[PDB]
Amino acid sequence: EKKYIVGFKQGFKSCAKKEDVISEKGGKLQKCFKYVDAASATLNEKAVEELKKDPSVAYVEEDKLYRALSA
Amino acid sequence: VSYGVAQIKAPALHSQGYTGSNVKVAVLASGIDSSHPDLNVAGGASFVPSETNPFQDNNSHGTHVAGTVLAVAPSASLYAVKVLGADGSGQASWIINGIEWAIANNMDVINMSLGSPSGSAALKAAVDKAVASGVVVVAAAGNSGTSGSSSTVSYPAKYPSVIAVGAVDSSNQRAPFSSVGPELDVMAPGVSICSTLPGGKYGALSGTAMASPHVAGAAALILSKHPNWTNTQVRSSLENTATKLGDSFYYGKGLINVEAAAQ
Ligand SMILES: [Zn+2]
Ligand SMILES: [Zn+2]
Ligand SMILES: [Zn+2]
Ligand SMILES: [Zn+2]
Repeated sequence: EKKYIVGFKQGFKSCAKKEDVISEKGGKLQKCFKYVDAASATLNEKAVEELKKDPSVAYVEEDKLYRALSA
Repeated sequence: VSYGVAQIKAPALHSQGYTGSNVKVAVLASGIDSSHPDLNVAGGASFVPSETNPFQDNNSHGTHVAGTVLAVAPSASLYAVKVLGADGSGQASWIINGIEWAIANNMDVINMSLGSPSGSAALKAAVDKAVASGVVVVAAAGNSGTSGSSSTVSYPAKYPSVIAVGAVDSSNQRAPFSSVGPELDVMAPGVSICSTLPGGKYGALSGTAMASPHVAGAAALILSKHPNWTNTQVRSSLENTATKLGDSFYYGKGLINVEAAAQ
């Protein structure tokens, strides 16, 4: 609902580089991934819009829930 | 042990002397409970912010799942990768953190007995990356039954890089809950599977979450016999030697047969 994953284009490999793009747009970094070219973040609607439009950013998607497949 | 172990033909491997020794299987679930006098959890890590102990399982499903991997592959080493909390749910990011852990820590097999009707580009990146790293990645296909002609396979089982495991009963009949679609790869026993529970208990659980670790366990058996086969070769052997049961939409390649997959 306001938890997101922010995917990056090439050349944003360090956490510091990912974190700076997210913060510059008003977002709050949660965790940078190590292999996957992305980071989790909490973002308001303005930050989501601005990140989507940023040339560094490949996507912004909801950090959605997955569930155990057991009764 | 469960009925499902004989059903998949795991005892043929045990007889030859292959029980999964030196094979590391990461169980991406709700933890694995230290409650048991035997699961030989060799390690783990938690990515649920408010539940930092991977050896505490407050849901019960992670513990059951681990037990099943072990009933198929008795000498395998399990790792508790806690990415779901007490309520059985986790954010995509916590699961990705679990998968990245497994990659970094040279896990041979990832089991994911979890799902969502909707995908995430980052989660597809993680599973794809794990597979490119040589990891066998296995997942429960979903418990969403039938919806017309439509696929009801859940994510991440729906991704091509992932082995999607549906559920049959002891008669080799598909369970009514077992998700369906072109993305379904194989079947394994997933109804009333008896396995380890928290508080030192044992009991039956049902779901594709129970089917998945039979395949993860099978992959460990194959790798212990054939340490030189790649993940691709392990996956292909499981698919290509499966017992055909009926329509691919309902059963994929059919029931895994570990004896036939390993030579
Ligand atoms: Zn045996
Ligand atoms: Zn026990
Ligand atoms: Zn698949
Ligand atoms: Zn061999």
